[PDB]
Amino acid sequence: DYHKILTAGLSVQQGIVRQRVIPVYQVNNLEEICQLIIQAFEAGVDFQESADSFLLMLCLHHAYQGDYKLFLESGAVKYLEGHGFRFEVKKRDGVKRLEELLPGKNIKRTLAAMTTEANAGQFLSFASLFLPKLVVGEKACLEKVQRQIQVHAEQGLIQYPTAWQSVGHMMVIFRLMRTNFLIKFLLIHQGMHMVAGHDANDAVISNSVAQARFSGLLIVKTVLDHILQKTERGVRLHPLARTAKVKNEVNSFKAALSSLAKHGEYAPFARLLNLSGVNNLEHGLFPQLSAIALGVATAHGSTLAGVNVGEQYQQLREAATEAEKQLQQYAESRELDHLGLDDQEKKILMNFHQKKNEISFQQTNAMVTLRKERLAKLT
Amino acid sequence: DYHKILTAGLSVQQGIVRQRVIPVYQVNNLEEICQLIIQAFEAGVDFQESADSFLLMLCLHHAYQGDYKLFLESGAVKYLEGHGFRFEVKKRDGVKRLEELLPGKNIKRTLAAMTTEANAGQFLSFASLFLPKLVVGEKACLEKVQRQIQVHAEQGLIQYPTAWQSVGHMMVIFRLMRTNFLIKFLLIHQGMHMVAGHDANDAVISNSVAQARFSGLLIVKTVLDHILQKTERGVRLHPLARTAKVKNEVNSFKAALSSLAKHGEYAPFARLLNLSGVNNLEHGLFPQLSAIALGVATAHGSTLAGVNVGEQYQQLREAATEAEKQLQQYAESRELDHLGLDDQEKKILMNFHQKKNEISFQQTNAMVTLRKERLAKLT
RNA sequence: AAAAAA
RNA sequence: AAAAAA
RNA sequence: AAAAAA
Repeated sequence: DYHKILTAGLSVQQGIVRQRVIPVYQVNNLEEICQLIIQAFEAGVDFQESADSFLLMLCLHHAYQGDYKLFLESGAVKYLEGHGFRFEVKKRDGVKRLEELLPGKNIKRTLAAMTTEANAGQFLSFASLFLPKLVVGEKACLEKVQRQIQVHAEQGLIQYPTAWQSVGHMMVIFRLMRTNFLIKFLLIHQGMHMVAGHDANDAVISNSVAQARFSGLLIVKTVLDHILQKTERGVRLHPLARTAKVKNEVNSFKAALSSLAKHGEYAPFARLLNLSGVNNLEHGLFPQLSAIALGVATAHGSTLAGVNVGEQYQQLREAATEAEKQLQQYAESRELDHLGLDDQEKKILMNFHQKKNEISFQQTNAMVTLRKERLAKLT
Repeated sequence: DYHKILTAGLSVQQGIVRQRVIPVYQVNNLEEICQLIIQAFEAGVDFQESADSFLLMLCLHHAYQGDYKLFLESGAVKYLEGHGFRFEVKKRDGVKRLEELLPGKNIKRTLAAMTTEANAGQFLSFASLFLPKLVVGEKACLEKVQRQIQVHAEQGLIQYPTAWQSVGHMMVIFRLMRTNFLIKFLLIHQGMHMVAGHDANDAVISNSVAQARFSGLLIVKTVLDHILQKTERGVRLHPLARTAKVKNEVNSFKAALSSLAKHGEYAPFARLLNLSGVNNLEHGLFPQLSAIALGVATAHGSTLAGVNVGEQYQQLREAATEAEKQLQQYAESRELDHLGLDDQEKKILMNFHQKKNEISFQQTNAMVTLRKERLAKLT
């Protein structure tokens, strides 16, 4: 077989090619340490390589109330150990300053050159607000965070310190979330696994994690929801994508999904967690499938019209959207003649469909207009 | 299978990813402690993380009269332990002040800086009045509480202290109910499990819990009562939702229900208890199904017309409501011709249906008018 | 999350 | 060796 | 990477 070469570098056996040792500090005054960590973050301290330990202590305190034995027996740890993480407990008790935990001289002087209004749960749940759209850029991410804060306030669920709502603070949090794997992983793991018993902060994390599913992986939804159509007999390929020119992108896409599947329950977060195989799902690798799948999906989702694509894709996208709207009006019209609708009943449904389509069309246009206005504002 | 990725993060094995240790204080003067707790709540004291212990003592006193052995063998405890709760008994007897139970310096000073008219049963039953509409916002919740108090007074069932009817007090209670899982859980558990022997306070809790079923989960009633129609042969899909455009939302909805089902008897309270999987039932995930299911349901329930939806949904909702009213008039008219109604009997039923529909139409309009007036008042 | 429920 | 790929 | 989601 001569085509196997094309997939040779896509699928490898799991093993460990890296080692990452994280100090786990075991102190009696865990709450005091957590308060110092929050203050250091409010002050804009970059803990660099030591950040994993400080973020871990906030997580350990929040999730296990200092129970280090359970923390290190958790599913999160067992998962991480299989990827080269090593957790070592260091009993550096009696600590009054974070500079006494640090093994990086720049961190030590930043901390040397130093009461807050928050606990670890609030710090972590605030950080989790950045998971949806984390991978869409800092502008989009910050707007999403602001929108969620306003909702949580309206819910009466949680109120964050006003200092944290400043841009300068949110950018510190954004950078920690973009560069620190462990904090993203732990927030996702807890949000996706707690069953009952959530505190206000856990409700926030759980909701934020749910909103991050497939964030940055729209191609996995537009292709699987509209191009590859699963039915009782198998998977049908949508007519606008049955062209030989794009069928190869469809099969290449299936190969990419086959590699993402190795991550199980974390696969929906592959773009946030930079999981292996996510690079096989880039839009540039599937230029016809990307424009077509989004274009047909846009004919159904009136809000999907707000999604931007590059210039290469915009014209094909519109061609696919218009073709899908026409294909569906035909399909809706013929489906009624296979139903036991007599005449009078059928006519009611016809008027419903016409109204439904007009309402959607108007909604779609409104979103297109906003997309253009947003680009004009960025320009 | 390539569509399995879409559900990968929705269903996980139950296990414990958190530990929450709750001190259970064992004192001889349990009634005196309960009175101190009520006074602290009347004073607006925020017990933060210790709130679980104080709320637990009020519950333990009310439900078991101080029998700690039975309390800790209860179904409520066995359930909670499976989610990481740990209950430890601390024999801190001889206590005169709550500051002597507390392990949080802000709580200690608030209590340091300090006779009431109520018992634990009243405190707990008052708090339970906030369960219906707890998740609809503080305005709606407070109005519901006021309406229930007036009813209970008319019933001659229970009279609450006038101080508790102030807004400032009700907001303390609202915040405890919004953020403390354990109190919501315990009120629901008792309300849903007592069979006979209810005191005035238990009658109030039981009624308040019954009214909280599916509070915040209207989508689970409008879809299951009107879109997915169970009959002897299986489940039929309502004509206004047989469009391919929404059939995917219907199947996605079934997947969400499949995850809520893991909670058994507590599933109807998933929005109040923030139970895992409830985030798969959000209206934004099912925009056509949400507007249509509510719209058709509104054609049957004249009071359902008072429910607000966002602007995205309002036009589709009305289109579905009008289509359903027309579909039903046709259905009612034809059904009579399949019944042994001769002529004279059939005509009586026809006039009945016409009157019934006119009465409902007028009632629906009245509710629509109120919905608009309420929005105008909020504006 | 948004309506009714002695 | 020659192009595209958040 | 780009939209919506109490």
